[PDB]
Amino acid sequence: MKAKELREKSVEELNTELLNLLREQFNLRMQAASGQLQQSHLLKQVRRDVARVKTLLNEK
Amino acid sequence: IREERLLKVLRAPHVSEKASTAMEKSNTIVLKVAKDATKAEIKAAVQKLFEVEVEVVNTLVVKGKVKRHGQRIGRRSDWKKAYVTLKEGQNL
Amino acid sequence: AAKIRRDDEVIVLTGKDKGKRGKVKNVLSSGKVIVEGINLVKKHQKPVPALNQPGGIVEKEAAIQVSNVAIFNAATGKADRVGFRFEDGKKVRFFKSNSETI
Amino acid sequence: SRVCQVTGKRPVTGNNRSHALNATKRRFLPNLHSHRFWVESEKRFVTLRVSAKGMRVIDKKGIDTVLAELRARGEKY
Amino acid sequence: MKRTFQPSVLKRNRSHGFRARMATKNGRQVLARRRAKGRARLTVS
RNA sequence: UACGGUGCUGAAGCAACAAAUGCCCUGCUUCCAGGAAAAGCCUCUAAGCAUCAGGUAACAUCAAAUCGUACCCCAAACCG
RNA sequence: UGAAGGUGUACUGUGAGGUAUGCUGGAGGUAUCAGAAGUGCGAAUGCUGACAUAAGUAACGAUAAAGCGGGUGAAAAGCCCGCUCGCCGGAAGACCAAGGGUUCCUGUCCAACGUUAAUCGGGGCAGGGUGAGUCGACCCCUAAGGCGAGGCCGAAAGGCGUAGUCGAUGGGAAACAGGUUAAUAUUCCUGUACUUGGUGUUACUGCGAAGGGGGGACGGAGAAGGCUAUGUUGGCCGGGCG
RNA sequence: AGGACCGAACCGACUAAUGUCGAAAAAUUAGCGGAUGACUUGUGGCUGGGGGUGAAAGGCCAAUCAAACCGGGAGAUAGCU
RNA sequence: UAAGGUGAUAUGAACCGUUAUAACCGGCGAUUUCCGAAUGGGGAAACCCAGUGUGUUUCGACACACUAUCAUUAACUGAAUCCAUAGGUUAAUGAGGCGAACCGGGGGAACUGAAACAUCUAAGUACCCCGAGGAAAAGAAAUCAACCGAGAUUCCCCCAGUAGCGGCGAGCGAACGGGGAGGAGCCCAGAGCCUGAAUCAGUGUGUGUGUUAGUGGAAGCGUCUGGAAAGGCGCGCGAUACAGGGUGACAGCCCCGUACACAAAAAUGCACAUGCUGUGAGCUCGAUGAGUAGGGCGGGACACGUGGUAUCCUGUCUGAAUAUGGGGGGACCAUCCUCCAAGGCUAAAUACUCCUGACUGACCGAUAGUGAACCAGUACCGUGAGGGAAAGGCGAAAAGAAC
Ligand SMILES: [K+]
Ligand SMILES: [Mg+2]
Ligand SMILES: [Mg+2]
Ligand SMILES: [Mg+2]
Ligand SMILES: [Mg+2]
Ligand SMILES: [Mg+2]
Ligand SMILES: [Mg+2]
Ligand SMILES: [Mg+2]
Ligand SMILES: [Mg+2]
Ligand SMILES: [Mg+2]
Ligand SMILES: [Mg+2]
Ligand SMILES: [Mg+2]
Ligand SMILES: [Mg+2]
Ligand SMILES: [Mg+2]
Ligand SMILES: [Mg+2]
Ligand SMILES: [Mg+2]
Ligand SMILES: [Mg+2]
Ligand SMILES: [Mg+2]
Ligand SMILES: [Mg+2]
Ligand SMILES: [Mg+2]
Ligand SMILES: [Mg+2]
Ligand SMILES: [Mg+2]
Ligand SMILES: [Mg+2]
Ligand SMILES: [Mg+2]
Ligand SMILES: [Mg+2]
Ligand SMILES: [Mg+2]
Ligand SMILES: [Mg+2]
Ligand SMILES: [Mg+2]
Ligand SMILES: [Mg+2]
Ligand SMILES: [Mg+2]
Ligand SMILES: [Mg+2]
Ligand SMILES: [Mg+2]
Ligand SMILES: [Mg+2]
Ligand SMILES: [Mg+2]
Ligand SMILES: [Mg+2]
Ligand SMILES: [Mg+2]
Ligand SMILES: [Mg+2]
Ligand SMILES: [Mg+2]
Ligand SMILES: [Mg+2]
Ligand SMILES: [Mg+2]
Ligand SMILES: [Mg+2]
Ligand SMILES: [Mg+2]
Ligand SMILES: [Mg+2]
Ligand SMILES: [Mg+2]
Ligand SMILES: [Mg+2]
Ligand SMILES: [Mg+2]
Ligand SMILES: [Mg+2]
Ligand SMILES: [Mg+2]
Ligand SMILES: [Mg+2]
Ligand SMILES: [Mg+2]
Ligand SMILES: [Mg+2]
Ligand SMILES: [Mg+2]
Ligand SMILES: [Mg+2]
Ligand SMILES: [Mg+2]
Ligand SMILES: [Mg+2]
Ligand SMILES: [Mg+2]
Ligand SMILES: [Mg+2]
Ligand SMILES: [Mg+2]
Ligand SMILES: [Mg+2]
Ligand SMILES: [Mg+2]
Ligand SMILES: [Mg+2]
Ligand SMILES: [Mg+2]
Ligand SMILES: [Mg+2]
Ligand SMILES: [Mg+2]
Ligand SMILES: [Mg+2]
Ligand SMILES: [Mg+2]
Ligand SMILES: [Mg+2]
Ligand SMILES: [Mg+2]
Ligand SMILES: [Mg+2]
Ligand SMILES: [Mg+2]
Ligand SMILES: [Mg+2]
Ligand SMILES: [Mg+2]
Ligand SMILES: [Mg+2]
Ligand SMILES: [Mg+2]
Ligand SMILES: [Mg+2]
Ligand SMILES: [Mg+2]
Ligand SMILES: [Mg+2]
Ligand SMILES: [Mg+2]
Ligand SMILES: [Mg+2]
Ligand SMILES: [Mg+2]
Ligand SMILES: [Mg+2]
Ligand SMILES: [Mg+2]
Ligand SMILES: [Mg+2]
Ligand SMILES: [Mg+2]
Ligand SMILES: [Mg+2]
Ligand SMILES: [Mg+2]
Ligand SMILES: [Mg+2]
Ligand SMILES: [Mg+2]
Ligand SMILES: [Mg+2]
Ligand SMILES: [Mg+2]
Ligand SMILES: [Mg+2]
Ligand SMILES: [Mg+2]
Ligand SMILES: [Mg+2]
Ligand SMILES: [Mg+2]
Ligand SMILES: [Mg+2]
Ligand SMILES: [Mg+2]
Ligand SMILES: [Mg+2]
Ligand SMILES: [Mg+2]
Ligand SMILES: [Mg+2]
Ligand SMILES: [Mg+2]
Ligand SMILES: [Mg+2]
Ligand SMILES: [Mg+2]
Ligand SMILES: [Mg+2]
Ligand SMILES: [Mg+2]
Ligand SMILES: [Mg+2]
Ligand SMILES: [Mg+2]
Ligand SMILES: [Mg+2]
Ligand SMILES: [Mg+2]
Ligand SMILES: [Mg+2]
Ligand SMILES: [Mg+2]
Ligand SMILES: [Mg+2]
Ligand SMILES: [Mg+2]
Ligand SMILES: [Mg+2]
Ligand SMILES: [Mg+2]
Ligand SMILES: [Mg+2]
Ligand SMILES: [Mg+2]
Ligand SMILES: [Mg+2]
Ligand SMILES: [Mg+2]
Ligand SMILES: [Mg+2]
Ligand SMILES: [Mg+2]
Ligand SMILES: [Mg+2]
Ligand SMILES: [Mg+2]
Ligand SMILES: [Mg+2]
Ligand SMILES: [Mg+2]
Ligand SMILES: [Mg+2]
Ligand SMILES: [Mg+2]
Ligand SMILES: [Mg+2]
Ligand SMILES: [Mg+2]
Ligand SMILES: [Mg+2]
Ligand SMILES: [Mg+2]
Ligand SMILES: [Mg+2]
Ligand SMILES: [Mg+2]
Ligand SMILES: [Mg+2]
Ligand SMILES: [Mg+2]
Ligand SMILES: [Mg+2]
Ligand SMILES: [Mg+2]
Ligand SMILES: [Mg+2]
Ligand SMILES: [Mg+2]
Ligand SMILES: [Mg+2]
Ligand SMILES: [Mg+2]
Ligand SMILES: [Mg+2]
Ligand SMILES: [Mg+2]
Ligand SMILES: [Mg+2]
Ligand SMILES: [Mg+2]
Ligand SMILES: [Mg+2]
Ligand SMILES: [Mg+2]
Ligand SMILES: [Mg+2]
Ligand SMILES: [Mg+2]
Ligand SMILES: [Mg+2]
Ligand SMILES: [Mg+2]
Ligand SMILES: [Mg+2]
Ligand SMILES: [Mg+2]
Ligand SMILES: [Mg+2]
Ligand SMILES: [Mg+2]
Ligand SMILES: [Mg+2]
Ligand SMILES: [Mg+2]
Ligand SMILES: [Mg+2]
Ligand SMILES: [Mg+2]
Ligand SMILES: [Mg+2]
Ligand SMILES: [Mg+2]
Ligand SMILES: [Mg+2]
Ligand SMILES: [Mg+2]
Ligand SMILES: [Mg+2]
Ligand SMILES: [Mg+2]
Ligand SMILES: [Mg+2]
Ligand SMILES: [Mg+2]
Ligand SMILES: [Mg+2]
Ligand SMILES: [Mg+2]
Ligand SMILES: [Mg+2]
Ligand SMILES: [Mg+2]
Ligand SMILES: [Mg+2]
Ligand SMILES: [Mg+2]
Ligand SMILES: [Mg+2]
Ligand SMILES: [Mg+2]
Ligand SMILES: [Mg+2]
Ligand SMILES: [Mg+2]
Ligand SMILES: [Mg+2]
Ligand SMILES: [Mg+2]
Ligand SMILES: [Mg+2]
Ligand SMILES: [Mg+2]
Ligand SMILES: [Mg+2]
Ligand SMILES: [Mg+2]
Ligand SMILES: [Mg+2]
Ligand SMILES: [Mg+2]
Ligand SMILES: [Mg+2]
Ligand SMILES: [Mg+2]
Ligand SMILES: [Mg+2]
Ligand SMILES: [Mg+2]
Ligand SMILES: [Mg+2]
Ligand SMILES: [Mg+2]
Ligand SMILES: [Mg+2]
Ligand SMILES: [Mg+2]
Ligand SMILES: [Mg+2]
Ligand SMILES: [Mg+2]
Ligand SMILES: [Mg+2]
Ligand SMILES: [Mg+2]
Ligand SMILES: [Mg+2]
Ligand SMILES: [Mg+2]
Ligand SMILES: [Mg+2]
Ligand SMILES: [Mg+2]
Ligand SMILES: [Mg+2]
Ligand SMILES: [Mg+2]
Ligand SMILES: [Mg+2]
Ligand SMILES: [Mg+2]
Ligand SMILES: [Mg+2]
Ligand SMILES: [Mg+2]
Ligand SMILES: [Mg+2]
Ligand SMILES: [Mg+2]
Ligand SMILES: [Mg+2]
Ligand SMILES: [Mg+2]
Ligand SMILES: [Mg+2]
Ligand SMILES: [Mg+2]
Ligand SMILES: [Mg+2]
Ligand SMILES: [Mg+2]
Ligand SMILES: [Mg+2]
Ligand SMILES: [Mg+2]
Ligand SMILES: [Mg+2]
Ligand SMILES: [Mg+2]
Ligand SMILES: [Mg+2]
Ligand SMILES: [Mg+2]
Ligand SMILES: [Mg+2]
Ligand SMILES: [Mg+2]
Ligand SMILES: [Mg+2]
Ligand SMILES: [Mg+2]
Ligand SMILES: [Mg+2]
Ligand SMILES: [Mg+2]
Ligand SMILES: [Mg+2]
Ligand SMILES: [Mg+2]
Ligand SMILES: [Mg+2]
Ligand SMILES: [Mg+2]
Ligand SMILES: [Mg+2]
Ligand SMILES: [Mg+2]
Ligand SMILES: [Mg+2]
Ligand SMILES: [Mg+2]
Ligand SMILES: [Mg+2]
Ligand SMILES: [Mg+2]
Ligand SMILES: [Mg+2]
Ligand SMILES: [Mg+2]
Repeated sequence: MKAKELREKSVEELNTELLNLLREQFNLRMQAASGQLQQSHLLKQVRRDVARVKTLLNEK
Repeated sequence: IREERLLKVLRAPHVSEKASTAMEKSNTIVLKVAKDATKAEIKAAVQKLFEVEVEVVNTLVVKGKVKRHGQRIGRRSDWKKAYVTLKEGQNL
Repeated sequence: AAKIRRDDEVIVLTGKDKGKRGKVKNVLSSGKVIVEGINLVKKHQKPVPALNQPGGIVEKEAAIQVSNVAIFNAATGKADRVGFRFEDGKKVRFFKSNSETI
Repeated sequence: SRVCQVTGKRPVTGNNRSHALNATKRRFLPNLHSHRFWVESEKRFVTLRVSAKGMRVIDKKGIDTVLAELRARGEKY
Repeated sequence: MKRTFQPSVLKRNRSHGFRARMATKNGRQVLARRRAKGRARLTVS
């Protein structure tokens, strides 16, 4: 995804970060605590996909 | 008002008898928050994420239990819990 | 540069089950293959309450060392040892004596 | 500290030999005094903690010549 | 019948605490020793 | 009544007397050995500033962050 | 087709020893002649570990005291519940600070821990439990004292000390009664309050310090009055007729 | 009024017995002295080893004192066992 | 590089992948909470309290920035006071701390030995402090020799336990000369013609690299015993590979390696071309380091303890000539010889190893070897400085004993 995600606008690349933080990370973090989330692997890849975006928007 | 960061505060909903009794009888929610997490930040987080009318937040820092097992001592994390009181307009 | 790998017919060189042939289920990180129908060890599986609870003895396919097996030729009809040639732009394996590609 | 501003005469150590050669450790303080020198250059007095032999260097050379050397090292006066 | 150790956490840190060692030339050397020996407990704190 | 307690109701709910080492009293009398300091607080103006900025009331609103809170604490939990 | 090591047996040399082999052991050993030594232990009130002896002996930690019934349990003098009995009561009761730090509460488990047993436990193993505008801390201010720009002094390290800044054991704003949890409550709920700041409308209007003055702001003992917490006795109300 | 009197708290430690591998590396039991002052005590300071402090016993300075404790000189030295 | 991965105790769950955006292994970036020199102020380290500007906002508010100290350098702007300095706002640049030894300097013991002990010894040793650098320090003669001549420092072996020193006791102990390792010299205290040409100190440019990832990498079979073959037995074969390790017992040929030939997108440490902000060549004439050398007094360093004591350094008080001069040649003098102090910078041989590799032991094999083969500087002990343990091995494979 990094290669496709490189070529994006600065304002538009925030919206993916805010989408990764709004739902996904939070939703899965809350859902995993209750014990309804069977698929535990989603917590990892999202945390890395944040890091990816965070690194990619550090262009200056 | 403090966008992005508000999402990191609320960790999980707390499950217990004291938690369960305070849902119906007192109209509150008990939940695990971040180590930082001020009453304003928790209120503002619950106001956005859970989307409910917050009356007042009451915070307490739980101490980590010392669990010696096998041969080594080992202590738990000092998690913070927030008794968040809601208004008359409430939900699960 | 692993000589023995997944979908590969091997023959056992040493040990009880000497001379038998089979395919590798999965080569481990420790440096040990698990070939099917080779080291059949009769484990006494204790009945765990959660999930399945059979409560009976079972024949498990135990691990064997990589050195104790060699790849089967299927031409000469015996064990053969592996090299690494550069046919085209790829490090491909080959049989020492009867230089063919797998 | 007991150090001459001009010559750098600091207090050295030595032995205090008795008639029976009993070496008891002592120290040689230099002859320091807080003296005021008239500098003719800028029309003023300059207080310098100097040894008696320093004063003779200040009289041998010029006070300005010594104050030139003092400032070269990075000192105050 | 009243023993030597009569603890007080203020006195502990005031007397033997990290900053109380850091304050002095000699106290810095203590820590430099505990670090050199490689202790987990550098000072009581 | 799971035999733990919950739910509901609930009469009188006064008077004298005594009385502290408590409180008025950080007071009063007295004695000498003659009994911390500094802010908050109140007040007056300098340097300033004049339809300003400030005060002052009145009502409104907003807020009051963070940390400790269990339990032992003349003791089987502290020092021995 | 069984090494070293362990353990027996039979030969053998003048001795330190040597040879062969049974069992155990399950993989190393080493002729001969040379070479080098951490080269031989019974003692050192030797040093470390293991195990004896006294010995199934003393002791089981206040002479405040138990008795019986029922319960659960493999099992009950000790645990639970009940009825008596005894002991403390300016404490052996109840709240705090200091200091401990989960010892609190519930469920379960007795290997070790408990100077006995243990179903019980401050024991082990899970889960739960500490909710503050008002209590305390942090915060505004200082004493003793500490630190200490420049500074003076000191062979170097550093010593002392000024403006400052820390430092409570002291000074400075405000909440109580009731209910409630298995475990928290002056915090949760219920009632009724209070204080300090910020920011707006209105009606007035001379405000403003690193400065001045007031206050804060103070000893011992004594004596006396007025009270209150609190008690006792009536009345009153509900029950009792032994 | 009082370094006044008697006497609890509090502070002490005169006598006796018990204890002496103790319940306790200084205590218990019954009596005992002071108990508004040269009193006693909480919290925090300051004084450091030939140094402190001492109503002075060579007392006390972390169960250690006619010179603390820990590390170093250091395997001091020993005509001694 | 790659077919298997999601570190371990440590199975499991849920998933990645398999010809290439899995994993892994390197280069260069990114993030880098809080304490810690800690640096906005404080503070009982990992906590508590701030201001000025910037961008935003729905009243509540966040957000990122910046603020330590000193040291030089610059502008400022300013006392007592005329000028002024003293001071004070802001600005650059640097320093602060930590680390095993080794080095130079500032201070500096005692036990002990002398069969006691005071000079002396131990010894400028331990220790404390300051400043360093890959090394450091020393260093181009005011050196030391003997009418022969040698030509800077440093380190090794001799000279030599010699000459000396010494309560002439205990003890301490040279130089000359010689053999070696390594070699290298220069700048200032300045005036002509002529000037970028030797030189370096950068921005560099050149290959060669070396290094931090790597690739290929030879040739064995059959029987016998056994749980298992690498073993015995019998025949092969590779060897610039029989170093070593693993594998169910001892493997050249089963595997990982080994010898040998190849590798780097990127960062770097080297040795030569060489464009260069920037630096000075040949040769004239004249300079040659004053409170200094020496001296008195008191100490110290020289092997040399004031002794008949040269030499150097100095705390103290004094004081030349200054190259038709001065130092030295071990009291001193006179002749000869030799150097030229009172200012600087200089590589190599030399010392060390906290640390990174590789390789080797007539080193140890769990009471040994590090205190520590093991979650050890841990448990535990101590107010604290500080002290400080014990504890290894099932088996080839968990096939860890279903019932
Ligand atoms: K009275
Ligand atoms: Mg998916
Ligand atoms: Mg509330
Ligand atoms: Mg709170
Ligand atoms: Mg932890
Ligand atoms: Mg590989
Ligand atoms: Mg390879
Ligand atoms: Mg000296
Ligand atoms: Mg004298
Ligand atoms: Mg001496
Ligand atoms: Mg003067
Ligand atoms: Mg006593
Ligand atoms: Mg003790
Ligand atoms: Mg103290
Ligand atoms: Mg102190
Ligand atoms: Mg570490
Ligand atoms: Mg009355
Ligand atoms: Mg009273
Ligand atoms: Mg009274
Ligand atoms: Mg009164
Ligand atoms: Mg009073
Ligand atoms: Mg007030
Ligand atoms: Mg007021
Ligand atoms: Mg008002
Ligand atoms: Mg606030
Ligand atoms: Mg309580
Ligand atoms: Mg309670
Ligand atoms: Mg109690
Ligand atoms: Mg009590
Ligand atoms: Mg009491
Ligand atoms: Mg009490
Ligand atoms: Mg007790
Ligand atoms: Mg008691
Ligand atoms: Mg105890
Ligand atoms: Mg046999
Ligand atoms: Mg046998
Ligand atoms: Mg044998
Ligand atoms: Mg023989
Ligand atoms: Mg023999
Ligand atoms: Mg034999
Ligand atoms: Mg045999
Ligand atoms: Mg072997
Ligand atoms: Mg052997
Ligand atoms: Mg042998
Ligand atoms: Mg031999
Ligand atoms: Mg033989
Ligand atoms: Mg023989
Ligand atoms: Mg022979
Ligand atoms: Mg021996
Ligand atoms: Mg023995
Ligand atoms: Mg003997
Ligand atoms: Mg052992
Ligand atoms: Mg018996
Ligand atoms: Mg007996
Ligand atoms: Mg008997
Ligand atoms: Mg008996
Ligand atoms: Mg008995
Ligand atoms: Mg008892
Ligand atoms: Mg007894
Ligand atoms: Mg009793
Ligand atoms: Mg009685
Ligand atoms: Mg029953
Ligand atoms: Mg039960
Ligand atoms: Mg039963
Ligand atoms: Mg049962
Ligand atoms: Mg029964
Ligand atoms: Mg039965
Ligand atoms: Mg009974
Ligand atoms: Mg009983
Ligand atoms: Mg109670
Ligand atoms: Mg506490
Ligand atoms: Mg404890
Ligand atoms: Mg516990
Ligand atoms: Mg309990
Ligand atoms: Mg049970
Ligand atoms: Mg039960
Ligand atoms: Mg039992
Ligand atoms: Mg069990
Ligand atoms: Mg028992
Ligand atoms: Mg129970
Ligand atoms: Mg428990
Ligand atoms: Mg409020
Ligand atoms: Mg307050
Ligand atoms: Mg000071
Ligand atoms: Mg200063
Ligand atoms: Mg200092
Ligand atoms: Mg200084
Ligand atoms: Mg303050
Ligand atoms: Mg206080
Ligand atoms: Mg009020
Ligand atoms: Mg009630
Ligand atoms: Mg209840
Ligand atoms: Mg109340
Ligand atoms: Mg009250
Ligand atoms: Mg009302
Ligand atoms: Mg209200
Ligand atoms: Mg009001
Ligand atoms: Mg107000
Ligand atoms: Mg101020
Ligand atoms: Mg003021
Ligand atoms: Mg007072
Ligand atoms: Mg008065
Ligand atoms: Mg009074
Ligand atoms: Mg009265
Ligand atoms: Mg009245
Ligand atoms: Mg009353
Ligand atoms: Mg009343
Ligand atoms: Mg009463
Ligand atoms: Mg009465
Ligand atoms: Mg009557
Ligand atoms: Mg009555
Ligand atoms: Mg009547
Ligand atoms: Mg009636
Ligand atoms: Mg009636
Ligand atoms: Mg009735
Ligand atoms: Mg009096
Ligand atoms: Mg009296
Ligand atoms: Mg009397
Ligand atoms: Mg009395
Ligand atoms: Mg009493
Ligand atoms: Mg007593
Ligand atoms: Mg006594
Ligand atoms: Mg008594
Ligand atoms: Mg009495
Ligand atoms: Mg009497
Ligand atoms: Mg007194
Ligand atoms: Mg007193
Ligand atoms: Mg006391
Ligand atoms: Mg006292
Ligand atoms: Mg002190
Ligand atoms: Mg001192
Ligand atoms: Mg000393
Ligand atoms: Mg005394
Ligand atoms: Mg005496
Ligand atoms: Mg002790
Ligand atoms: Mg004594
Ligand atoms: Mg002494
Ligand atoms: Mg020595
Ligand atoms: Mg000895
Ligand atoms: Mg890995
Ligand atoms: Mg893992
Ligand atoms: Mg593994
Ligand atoms: Mg794993
Ligand atoms: Mg970085
Ligand atoms: Mg920071
Ligand atoms: Mg900073
Ligand atoms: Mg700071
Ligand atoms: Mg402050
Ligand atoms: Mg600070
Ligand atoms: Mg602390
Ligand atoms: Mg902080
Ligand atoms: Mg901040
Ligand atoms: Mg600016
Ligand atoms: Mg914040
Ligand atoms: Mg700024
Ligand atoms: Mg700036
Ligand atoms: Mg700045
Ligand atoms: Mg500055
Ligand atoms: Mg300057
Ligand atoms: Mg001007
Ligand atoms: Mg002025
Ligand atoms: Mg003027
Ligand atoms: Mg001017
Ligand atoms: Mg100047
Ligand atoms: Mg200046
Ligand atoms: Mg530095
Ligand atoms: Mg060394
Ligand atoms: Mg040195
Ligand atoms: Mg001596
Ligand atoms: Mg002697
Ligand atoms: Mg002797
Ligand atoms: Mg003697
Ligand atoms: Mg010496
Ligand atoms: Mg010497
Ligand atoms: Mg340094
Ligand atoms: Mg080097
Ligand atoms: Mg260099
Ligand atoms: Mg150098
Ligand atoms: Mg030099
Ligand atoms: Mg020389
Ligand atoms: Mg020549
Ligand atoms: Mg000779
Ligand atoms: Mg003599
Ligand atoms: Mg000579
Ligand atoms: Mg000579
Ligand atoms: Mg020579
Ligand atoms: Mg050369
Ligand atoms: Mg050269
Ligand atoms: Mg290359
Ligand atoms: Mg190969
Ligand atoms: Mg074979
Ligand atoms: Mg054989
Ligand atoms: Mg043969
Ligand atoms: Mg090799
Ligand atoms: Mg080999
Ligand atoms: Mg091998
Ligand atoms: Mg090996
Ligand atoms: Mg074997
Ligand atoms: Mg072999
Ligand atoms: Mg062989
Ligand atoms: Mg062979
Ligand atoms: Mg390249
Ligand atoms: Mg290249
Ligand atoms: Mg390419
Ligand atoms: Mg770089
Ligand atoms: Mg010269
Ligand atoms: Mg001379
Ligand atoms: Mg003369
Ligand atoms: Mg002379
Ligand atoms: Mg004379
Ligand atoms: Mg002299
Ligand atoms: Mg020297
Ligand atoms: Mg000497
Ligand atoms: Mg002589
Ligand atoms: Mg001289
Ligand atoms: Mg002369
Ligand atoms: Mg003259
Ligand atoms: Mg000449
Ligand atoms: Mg001439
Ligand atoms: Mg002449
Ligand atoms: Mg001479
Ligand atoms: Mg001569
Ligand atoms: Mg010359
Ligand atoms: Mg000269
Ligand atoms: Mg020269
Ligand atoms: Mg000189
Ligand atoms: Mg060089
Ligand atoms: Mg060279
Ligand atoms: Mg290599
Ligand atoms: Mg060897
Ligand atoms: Mg061995
Ligand atoms: Mg060991
Ligand atoms: Mg062993
Ligand atoms: Mg080591
Ligand atoms: Mg550890
Ligand atoms: Mg302890
Ligand atoms: Mg400790
Ligand atoms: Mg079993």
